[PDB]
Amino acid sequence: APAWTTFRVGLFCGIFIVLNITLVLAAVFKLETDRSIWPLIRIYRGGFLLIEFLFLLGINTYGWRQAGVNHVLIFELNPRSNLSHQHLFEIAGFLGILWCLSLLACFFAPISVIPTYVYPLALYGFMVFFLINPTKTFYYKSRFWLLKLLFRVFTAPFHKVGFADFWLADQLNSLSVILMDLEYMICFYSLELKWDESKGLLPGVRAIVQCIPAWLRFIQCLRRYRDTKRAFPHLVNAGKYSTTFFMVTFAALYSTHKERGHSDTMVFFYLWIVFYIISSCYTLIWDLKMDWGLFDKNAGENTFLREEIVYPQKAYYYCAIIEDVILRFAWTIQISITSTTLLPHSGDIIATVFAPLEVFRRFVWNFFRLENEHLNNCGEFR
Amino acid sequence: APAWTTFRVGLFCGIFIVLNITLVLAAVFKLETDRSIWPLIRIYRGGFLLIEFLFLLGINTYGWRQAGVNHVLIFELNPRSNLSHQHLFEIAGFLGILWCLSLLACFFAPISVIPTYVYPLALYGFMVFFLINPTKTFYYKSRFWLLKLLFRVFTAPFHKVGFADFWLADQLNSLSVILMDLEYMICFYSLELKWDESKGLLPGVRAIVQCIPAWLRFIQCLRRYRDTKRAFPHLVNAGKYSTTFFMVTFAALYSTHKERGHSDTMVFFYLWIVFYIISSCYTLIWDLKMDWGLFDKNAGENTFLREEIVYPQKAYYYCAIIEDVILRFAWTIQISITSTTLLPHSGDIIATVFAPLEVFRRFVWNFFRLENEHLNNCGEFR
Ligand SMILES: CCCCCCCCCCCCCCCCCC(=O)OC[C@H](COP(=O)([O-])OCC[N+](C)(C)C)OC(=O)CCCCCCCCCCCCCCCCC
Ligand SMILES: CCCCCCCCCCCCCCCCCC(=O)OC[C@H](COP(=O)([O-])OCC[N+](C)(C)C)OC(=O)CCCCCCCCCCCCCCCCC
Ligand SMILES: CCCCCCCCCCCCCCCCCC(=O)OC[C@H](COP(=O)([O-])OCC[N+](C)(C)C)OC(=O)CCCCCCCCCCCCCCCCC
Ligand SMILES: CCCCCCCCCCCCCCCCCC(=O)OC[C@H](COP(=O)([O-])OCC[N+](C)(C)C)OC(=O)CCCCCCCCCCCCCCCCC
Repeated sequence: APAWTTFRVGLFCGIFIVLNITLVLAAVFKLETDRSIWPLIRIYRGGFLLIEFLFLLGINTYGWRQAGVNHVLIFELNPRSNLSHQHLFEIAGFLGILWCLSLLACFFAPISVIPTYVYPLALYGFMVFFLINPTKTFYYKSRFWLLKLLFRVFTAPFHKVGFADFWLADQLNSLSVILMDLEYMICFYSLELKWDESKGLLPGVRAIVQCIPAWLRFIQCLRRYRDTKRAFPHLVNAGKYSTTFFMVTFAALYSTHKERGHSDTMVFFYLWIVFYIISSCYTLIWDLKMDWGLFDKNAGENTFLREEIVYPQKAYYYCAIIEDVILRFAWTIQISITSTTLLPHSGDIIATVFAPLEVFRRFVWNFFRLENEHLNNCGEFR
Repeated sequence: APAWTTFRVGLFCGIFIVLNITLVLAAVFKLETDRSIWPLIRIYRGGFLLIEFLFLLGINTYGWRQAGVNHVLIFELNPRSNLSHQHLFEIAGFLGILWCLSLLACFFAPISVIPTYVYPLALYGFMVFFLINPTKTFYYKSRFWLLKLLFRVFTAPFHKVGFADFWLADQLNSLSVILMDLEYMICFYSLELKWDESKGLLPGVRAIVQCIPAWLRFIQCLRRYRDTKRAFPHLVNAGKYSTTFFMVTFAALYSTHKERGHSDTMVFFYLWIVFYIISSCYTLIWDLKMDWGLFDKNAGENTFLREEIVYPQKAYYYCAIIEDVILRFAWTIQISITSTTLLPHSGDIIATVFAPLEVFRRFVWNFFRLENEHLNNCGEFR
């Protein structure tokens, strides 16, 4: 940990703190709130979730290093080349600085003659320009590794599945708001935002892309079964993600039929609720029994846990075992609403509230998934 | 050195940067015409000068440590404690955050219950408390050492003059603007206007208190003469400092006669010129021959600097040689402008601009004074 790295982490943290306080003060005072600020939130939500995700990844790396979780071999990373938690903190802080500057610029855009709607385009553009940059300048090894992993995950079950592929696929599974906001921005720029007015706020296509983080993980499990000849450990989760498929399909059908007004809509409404049950159990039980490795009968002196515990405090587990549940249902509803458009009111706000909560659920999922992989070696990755 | 100290350094630096830009923006887009403004600048100039002095002194300590200068032994400093440059940067950042918060509070007109003028009282108050806290915490050893040095300096004739005493008493010579603003604040809160009002409102002696940083240095080198009976290195230095008394006295007499109209006028002005010349040379040559030990003949391959060089780049020396020359006169300018009326138009602009320039010039002088002390035992401090 170089001293300049810690200085940069602290610098970006302080700048981000003061800029966020300035942002909330400007929103309270300088924001008119009479020009549909919701598209602004729906555009910046992807960046906010990404920055939160990177910061929580830094926390996860610190937790693994302190708790003895040898994630270096698990991720198949080079032992002499790793991105320590301070680097993730620095990247998150820098991206947060850019995000806050963009938001502040958008709030009082008359600061410059450039239109109010050109700030996010730069930010995400800069974001993309930070991800793809051939010059070996800013974490070139890390960005190139991430690009290889992104290509391997996103394409198809054409590559042998290692730990990094599955893990990033799951991270994208818990971060679908990024893809949904990408589609929303594309629709905004294609149908609205005439480009003539300086106001960037203004006075079934989503359903299929909603399943992309799940389609990339269902075919991955199918490929794993094909290459491993083990029906249970892969086909059960294949069905688990098929439950997400069915949930999204029935949400879309229910929304369309409610718009059509047919009585059969009510039937489909029931057809939604039941799936909202099974998914919220299928994604829950499979997560608590064989994903984390808890509720084991051979719990020994412990309760609801396993006999090999490496975290300093046992209560940390139990909160999660509750917290995950409290958030798991909170995830399953979200996946529906953004793909349903059922609620003209109180839908977008609740999705925006729940999205960082689901990112937090995925953050706490890593803490125990990597612990289980370190000890149990679950998943057959060696 | 500790990672958390570096993190705090970065955090405080970032908060100070963001709050400083916020202050600049507020000053541009606030402060309606009827605000006096200049009294606030006069009040907060002392605080800004102290913060800048601490920051530049951290820079100086880093420079000495990297250049091989054993400032630990020169300052008669114990090997224990001995705070590094990061600690000075942290103190400067924290004090700057407090200063920026106070200044922004006075700018932004907070809740109309607690009047604004209490904010400068608190800020400086805290700094006073930050020095006079009896509890063994918050750099207690360093603060106690500074308190003892302040007591020894302000009672200079009755104490043996060590290196630390002279060094601090000479820093006060460049920092006298803080004392000037403190006396101005005393007069303003005690006599000018009334404290029962709100906002900034509508838009001898002093010479004596101004000469105090030069009086405490003129009294030394007389004590050193009494102890050593060496007329050259001390009595000549004493005359160098007495040039300040002569120049300020002539400035005060000139201004008083111009205001009263005793027809002497230019009779003093000519005097006020020549001493303003003589002092501006008497000090200047000293800095280049007695302090830094430059222009040393028979140096060798070095062009008119010295035999032994400890700093990596010689050009810096030459830069300083110019800089001092163009800011040693400037120091004599402001030190006369603040002392009395002189030019009535603006005037405070020149003082407010030159005071940080004087602090910077003293910051430059520190490098080469301590280099000379390290190389050749100057002042017989041993
Ligand atoms: C005072 C208020 C309460 C505390 C602040 C709470 C902030 C929110 C939670 C932050 C968690 C901080 C824990 C980090 C992990 C442990 C670090 C540690 O051990 O410190 C020692 C480490 C040093 O590394 P070390 O642990 O190896 O210690 C050195 C060990 N030896 C001596 C063996 C070498 O210190 C740091 O690196 C400083 C921590 C910096 C991170 C602080 C927060 C950064 C914020 C990022 C920007 C915001 C982006 C947006 C965020 C969105 C989501 C919220
Ligand atoms: C089109 C959508 C594509 C996917 C969605 C966007 C990306 C989502 C996933 C981001 C992954 C972040 C890190 C995951 C892996 C962490 C593993 C780890 O600990 O290693 C640290 C990793 C890699 O470190 P490493 O140590 O593994 O690398 C060393 C490599 N070896 C050992 C081989 C030498 O660090 C990073 O990946 C950080 C750099 C990337 C930071 C993010 C840059 C921007 C990315 C694109 C943003 C998209 C903008 C648009 C979205 C919003 C629109 C509304
Ligand atoms: C790049 C342009 C910046 C312009 C902004 C204005 C600042 C001007 C340049 C500042 C230079 C400061 C660094 C020199 C000293 C440290 C050198 C070094 O190597 O240390 C690195 C140290 C860490 O290294 P270290 O000193 O532990 O030694 C090296 C250790 N290893 C080997 C592990 C690397 O980090 C710092 O201290 C970073 C500098 C922090 C302070 C930077 C200034 C910001 C503003 C200060 C707060 C406000 C003050 C108020 C006054 C305002 C001005 C009038
Ligand atoms: C009347 C007001 C006059 C003007 C204000 C006076 C300010 C004095 C500033 C001098 C500080 C620097 C001293 C030497 C530092 C360099 C030497 C070194 O390397 O050692 C580090 C030194 C000593 O550190 P140390 O770790 O070596 O500790 C000594 C070690 N033993 C005891 C073992 C020998 O550091 C300091 O002295 C720093 C102390 C903190 C800085 C002061 C902060 C508060 C100042 C408030 C002033 C009051 C307000 C003024 C009014 C404003 C207008 C109204």
